[PDB]
Amino acid sequence: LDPQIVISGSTAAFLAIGRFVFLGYQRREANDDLQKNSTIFATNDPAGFNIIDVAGWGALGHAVGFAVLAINSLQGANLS
Amino acid sequence: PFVPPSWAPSVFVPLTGLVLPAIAMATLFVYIEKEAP
Amino acid sequence: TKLFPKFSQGLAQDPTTRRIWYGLAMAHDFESHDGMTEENLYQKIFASHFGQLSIIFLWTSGNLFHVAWQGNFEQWVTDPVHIRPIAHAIWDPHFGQPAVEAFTRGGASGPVNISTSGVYQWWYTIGMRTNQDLYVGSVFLALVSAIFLFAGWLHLQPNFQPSLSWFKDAESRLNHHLSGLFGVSSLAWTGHLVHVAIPESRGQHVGWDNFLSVLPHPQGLTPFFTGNWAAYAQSPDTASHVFGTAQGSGQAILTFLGGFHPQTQSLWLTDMAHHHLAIAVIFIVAGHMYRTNFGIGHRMQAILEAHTPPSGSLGAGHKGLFDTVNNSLHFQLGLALASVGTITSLVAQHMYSLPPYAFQAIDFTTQAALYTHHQYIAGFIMCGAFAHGAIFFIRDYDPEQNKGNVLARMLDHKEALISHLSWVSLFLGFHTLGLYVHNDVMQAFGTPEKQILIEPVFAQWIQAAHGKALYGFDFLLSSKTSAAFANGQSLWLPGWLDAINNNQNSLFLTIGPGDFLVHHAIALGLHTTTLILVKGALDARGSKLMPDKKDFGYSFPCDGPGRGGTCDISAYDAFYLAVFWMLNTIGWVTFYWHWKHLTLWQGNVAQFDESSTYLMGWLRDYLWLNSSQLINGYNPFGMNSLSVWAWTFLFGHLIYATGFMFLISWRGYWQELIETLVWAHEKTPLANLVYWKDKPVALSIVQARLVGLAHFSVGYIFTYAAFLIASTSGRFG
Amino acid sequence: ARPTWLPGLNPPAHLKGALAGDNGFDPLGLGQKWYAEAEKTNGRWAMMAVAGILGQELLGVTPAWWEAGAIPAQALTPIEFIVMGFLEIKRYQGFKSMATKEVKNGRLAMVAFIGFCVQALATRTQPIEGLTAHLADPFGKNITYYLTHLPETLGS
Amino acid sequence: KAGNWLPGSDAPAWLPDDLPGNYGFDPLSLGKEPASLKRFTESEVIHGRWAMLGVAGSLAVELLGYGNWYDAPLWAVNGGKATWFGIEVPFDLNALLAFEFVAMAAAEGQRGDAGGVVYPGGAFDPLGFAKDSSKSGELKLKEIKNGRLAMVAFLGFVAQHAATGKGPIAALGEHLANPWGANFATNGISVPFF
Amino acid sequence: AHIVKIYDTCIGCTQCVRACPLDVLEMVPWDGCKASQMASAPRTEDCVGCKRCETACPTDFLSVRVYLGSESTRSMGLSY
Ligand code: CLA
Ligand code: CLA
Ligand code: CLA
Ligand code: CLA
Ligand SMILES: CC1=C(/C=C/C(C)=C/C=C/C(C)=C/C=C/C=C(C)/C=C/C=C(C)/C=C/C2=C(C)CCCC2(C)C)C(C)(C)CCC1
Ligand SMILES: CCCCCCCCCCCCO[C@H]1O[C@H](CO)[C@@H](O[C@H]2O[C@H](CO)[C@@H](O)[C@H](O)[C@H]2O)[C@H](O)[C@H]1O
Ligand code: SF4
Repeated sequence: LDPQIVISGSTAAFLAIGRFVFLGYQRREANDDLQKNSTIFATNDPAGFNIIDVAGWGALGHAVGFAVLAINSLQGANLS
Repeated sequence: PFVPPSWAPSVFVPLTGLVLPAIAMATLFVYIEKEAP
Repeated sequence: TKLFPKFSQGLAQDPTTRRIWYGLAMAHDFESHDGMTEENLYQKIFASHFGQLSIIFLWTSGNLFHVAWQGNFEQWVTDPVHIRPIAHAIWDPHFGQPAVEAFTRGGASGPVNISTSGVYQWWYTIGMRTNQDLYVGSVFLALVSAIFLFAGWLHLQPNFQPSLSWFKDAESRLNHHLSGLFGVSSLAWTGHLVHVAIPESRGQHVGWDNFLSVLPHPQGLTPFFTGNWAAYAQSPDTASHVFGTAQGSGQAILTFLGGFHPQTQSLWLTDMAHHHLAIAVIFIVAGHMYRTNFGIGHRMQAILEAHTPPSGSLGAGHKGLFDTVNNSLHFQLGLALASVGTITSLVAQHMYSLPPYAFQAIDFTTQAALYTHHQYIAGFIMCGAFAHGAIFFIRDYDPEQNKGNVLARMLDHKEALISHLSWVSLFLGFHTLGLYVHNDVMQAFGTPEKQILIEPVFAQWIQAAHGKALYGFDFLLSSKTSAAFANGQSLWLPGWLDAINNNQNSLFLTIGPGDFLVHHAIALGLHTTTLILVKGALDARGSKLMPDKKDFGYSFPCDGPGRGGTCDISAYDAFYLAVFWMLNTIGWVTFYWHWKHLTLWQGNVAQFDESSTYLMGWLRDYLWLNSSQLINGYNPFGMNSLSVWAWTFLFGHLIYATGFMFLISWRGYWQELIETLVWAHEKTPLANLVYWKDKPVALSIVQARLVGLAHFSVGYIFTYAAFLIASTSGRFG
Repeated sequence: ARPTWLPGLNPPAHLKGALAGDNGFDPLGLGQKWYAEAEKTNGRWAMMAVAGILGQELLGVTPAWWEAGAIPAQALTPIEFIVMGFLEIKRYQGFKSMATKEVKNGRLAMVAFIGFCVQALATRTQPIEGLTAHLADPFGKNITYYLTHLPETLGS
Repeated sequence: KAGNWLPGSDAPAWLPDDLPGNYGFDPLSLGKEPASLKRFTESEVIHGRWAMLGVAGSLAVELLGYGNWYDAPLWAVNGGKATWFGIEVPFDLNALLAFEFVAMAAAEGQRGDAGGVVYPGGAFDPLGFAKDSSKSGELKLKEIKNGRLAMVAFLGFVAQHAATGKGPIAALGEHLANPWGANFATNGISVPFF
Repeated sequence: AHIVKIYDTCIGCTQCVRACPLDVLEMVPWDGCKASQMASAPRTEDCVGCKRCETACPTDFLSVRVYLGSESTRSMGLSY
């Protein structure tokens, strides 16, 4: 498997579902100076999808993407 | 350079077994019997 | 008034020898100190934790320094099988010439002690090869010790004292500890194995001077970034590899061989590297679960409030438990001790059966010492967990704030819990003792065929499920036609099945009726110890006998001879009783482990299989038979290197017996006796010129229990340690 | 409304924009004065170090900057320890448009120096040497190539 | 009320009379809590609808002659190629997982937000059989009864295959050939002491 | 010094006062019980903590309670 299509595809899929499908569900579930949300990560995205969400759904995509590459690499392996 | 001299045990064993305990007991004894103002 | 102790004005005004004793005993009970505030309490604990850390690293520095300075590590690595590790040198002016000669062993110039801690096998497995390696590690850990000691001082200073809210940020601490303290540390240890330990086991030196120019794998990170992760599993070390040399060595760095290295009879270094890499990923991910300053993750309070069964079977469920746990340091410490206490036992059970360190299995004394060492520590830690659970109920528990939740409902059926624990303990005691006694009588009358020998089929069935073909059950990993056997047949089953079907190691030892009886003895010990500790916790706040017990605190002498008599009614006394049972239980566990390995190591498992079904067999064949070399360490005809253990053996018996004095004879007798001595001193010329500053008194009721238990416990431990080491090393040394 | 490190992002309250080079960048909330001085001193050293590495290579000084360490060194350290102590202590005691340009150039140097270190380990090439390789073959020579050809880099 | 599962008994009070498929069967009183019953009502229909498709798919494959339901995915493990009505499907296992996870998450995510709606109608009822909502009671009873039967049938497929290893149609032919000598009582598995 | 408390369940039977070996307790007028007297603990600096008073109390649960406290020469019962 080519790493670019697999990792890009999985990342694209997980960003889409996080923005169009489960964004509403996550927001409903989601809803001394080192413990306060001092910086509000404001975004111009119409649906409220901000950088923190991008890191989260993007991280899942990368993790799932490498799992596909790792599992496939085993097939045809020697001494393993 | 880390190796201590061959005579170190002859000094440190008496030092930590007789001398330092004697000082510690004497120091502690005076402290625990000291009267507060 | 006396200054000491500064933290208790009530003690400082005590005019008797009580004050010094209680000044020491109450020193670390911060909550009871004069003027203590919640915020100051947390800051004091934080500084103390830095003190513990520096002590631990200094202790590790000392062990590294003395082995490098006085050990034979460099000689040991050339022939670990036939050389005894040296712990440190002896310098004792009380020795006679014969003792100097006797303890001169292992190739050292002068008298030395033989190490039983297994640090040699551990340091050798991780890549240490020369005394210079040990020296540098020693200096590094001393520096780390100093830094932690300084950090403890620093965070006590006015501008570096964390606020109370900082200490109560559960979500943030869990995130960092799971991903950083657990995950990154595990990831970093993987790097050491890949970059240093694995190359060293293949005859290549990798150190700080060249580790940036040596490739851990012939393909450097190319497989990692392209997803071809199987490139790292190719060409593992062969079955003929000689540890520490390049002969028969491979190139893989991440494998799943799943057995033992044939020469060292320990876990593969490439399996231990892949283990920590996978654990690191799991923990790093787990550390992104809880909410912090970034608007994602879980709030722990929200999770707890949600988990309430709809039927009302748990009442209010977990409502209010976030504040209960978060506001109680004793609830937290109870949880920490219970978790670490169980983990310590897991370490003991897994390290003997799946030895991770090279040449650990063949060092019989080290194997025995390590299992016994960690199981006793686990036993003490478990008692503490329940002790602080009982302290929680008194000091911290608030019935109003836990109304109807699971915690308050445990108190609602405490009689049901205690009475069922009582039934289980009675059943196990009656029938386990009964069966042993029946077998002793059958043995005594010369009819061993009439004894009751119940096969442990349930446990043998589990062993068969894991691939042990001895019992013929033949299913799961024991059945060659099962899906479980087939699916893993290319990953780890070949190595695992080879190891589990070899009866010369400790991986799922064969078991029989003798193993059946002793396992029910262990269950008797666990249940009875839990009964005493649980009863102590659940009755800590009150009973029908003492309804207002919570008004008297965790530890107090008694409530007097009234109402029938109330000796040992406090929750503290329940813990005191429980320690005796913990020692008895661990004693049964370790006796079992030791005797079963002694007969395996001697090639005669039949002796255990035939003698362990009755108690005279344990007395005659385990204790009496294996004491012979120990008690001859010195005698009228001379002495040998076991004289120290012979002396310590009796030393242990003496301390043990001295403890019986404090446990059996109680205070009033001694207080009257001391008064006659007070009279005598004042009436004696030339001696009444000297006088005391603290009026002598007998030890207090509570203090006698603790001191007596301490003597009992120390003598218990020392006696067995001497017997364990001397009987094993003398046999195999 | 000053420019912000993220489009349409409200600057944090604890950063009022008074300090030089204040882009309202503090997601972790560490800034909730000493750090401002700390940024300059770390930045100032980075600028001197970055200039030295680039300058030394251009003049042909050898060996590589990371190999420069290899008067005896054992005798230099006591001198440097004593010499630098007085300057730092006196500097600390005094503390106890140009500004914006100083910080921005200082920040660039700090990021630049880390590039030198990571590039050396990953590429074994000095900053000018690495730059020339990229210009000659941009697509061919980049992080993707070097990360996937470490054996060749260390095969010399 | 649909009927009585145990003639002569009394319906539990927590099962309303107008609930489709209400035979008064709740011996463990799982639906005693009204909030729990609401979730169970939705879940039963969903399980029945999937089971009805699953049983039809399992039977259709074996009747048409493309193996049994159990052997359908073996191509993805033996290096084979996917087929459908004998038509080769170019996709491989990894591609199929991607399509299914994305598609089902989108469709199931949409249904979840609806808030436990079990009879959407509208776009899901193009022919408008239940559009009236007056006669829908009879149809809802038919759906739940056929759905319950399908759920029981599918468990019969899994259980029967685990015992004899044959496909449901093959097992039926085996029973018909020798009804008294080929049944659950003669597997040697279901009843150990026979 | 130990802490001795009398609770409003006292019936004024006087048995705790009669049993005290240190003369810590005494009876005072009261109106809350039929006997019109309640136990009192005026001299607690002399209490040794023997709890003979608690042994003598008939009420259930106790009406006189001793909480052992800081130790002095008097409370320890020393004659030296
Ligand atoms: C001052 C910034 C800077 C510049 C102009 C360059 C320029 C170059 N780098 Mg270098 N590099 C830098 C910083 C920089 N680097 C840093 C900080 C690191 C460590 C992460 C590296 C690590 C690195 C490697 C490993 C390699 C290069 C390489 C290269 C060359 C090809 C470009 C490439 O493939 O980059 C790809 C990789 C990068 C890291 C480029 C990053 C560029 C962006 C603009 C950096 C933005 C940083 C950001 C503001 C930090 C935010 C922090 C956050 C906490 C807020 C080229 C000469 C390649 C080469 O051929 O070297 C000889 C090569 O192999 N660089
Ligand atoms: C780690 C602690 C430690 C150490 C280092 C020693 C050391 C010694 N013990 Mg032991 N001892 C210890 C603990 C220790 N003991 C404990 C805890 C106990 C109680 C259980 C005992 C009980 C004990 C007994 C009963 C005896 C010893 C004796 C000895 C000596 C044996 C060698 C010999 O033949 O000396 C022969 C004596 C000499 C060569 C004289 C050495 C110098 C003397 C002791 C001091 C001189 C001081 C000087 C005049 C003025 C101060 C000088 C100073 C400032 C430098 C030696 C000095 C024997 C002995 O001789 O004791 C005096 C002896 O009989 N010990
Ligand atoms: C993380 C571990 C941990 C921590 C932080 C604490 C902390 C605390 N415990 Mg807990 N505890 C723990 C583990 C822990 N415990 C364990 C493992 C047990 C089971 C053994 C207990 C059992 C326990 C009890 C039963 C009690 C506490 C109490 C306390 C409090 C006061 C401690 C004190 O003043 O001790 C002072 C300590 C001493 C004076 C020293 C005691 C020494 C013992 C007896 C061993 C002596 C060995 C001997 C010297 C060896 C000689 C060898 C020879 C060869 C020379 C404090 C909050 C007390 C309390 O009031 O809590 C509210 C209390 O009653 N703990
Ligand atoms: C070898 C010594 C010993 C023995 C046998 C026991 C036995 C018992 N202890 Mg005890 N205990 C001991 C030492 C011992 N303890 C010590 C040293 C301490 C520390 C102070 C404690 C502290 C302690 C606590 C705190 C608790 C126990 C409990 C128990 C019971 C555990 C359950 C059990 O075994 O039921 C089966 C019973 C037995 C095995 C007892 C022996 C029964 C014999 C064989 C009957 C023989 C009858 C026969 C006809 C002969 C009669 C002759 C006669 C008429 C002349 C049991 C009665 C727990 C308990 O009560 O649980 C309900 C409990 O809470 N023990
Ligand atoms: C009193 C109290 C307390 C205390 C407590 C304690 C001390 C406890 C302990 C406890 C314990 C100590 C417990 C334990 C448990 C355990 C468990 C529960 C386990 C489980 C396991 C499992 C489940 C497993 C499984 C498996 C197997 C077996 C094999 C294969 C694999 C697997 C994984 C599957 C506290 C503090 C809370 C407070 C309150 C009060
Ligand atoms: C082989 C078969 C495999 C089957 C795998 C099934 C995986 C299921 C994962 C579900 C993850 C959560 O996803 C699901 O969460 C909620 C239901 O719980 C739904 O969301 C809804 O749930 C709440 C509780 O019922 C409702 O009150 C709200 O309308 C809404 O929040 C989401 O729209 C849905 O996406
Ligand atoms: S405890 Fe003893 S001395 Fe004190 S009041 Fe009661 S009876 Fe009197």
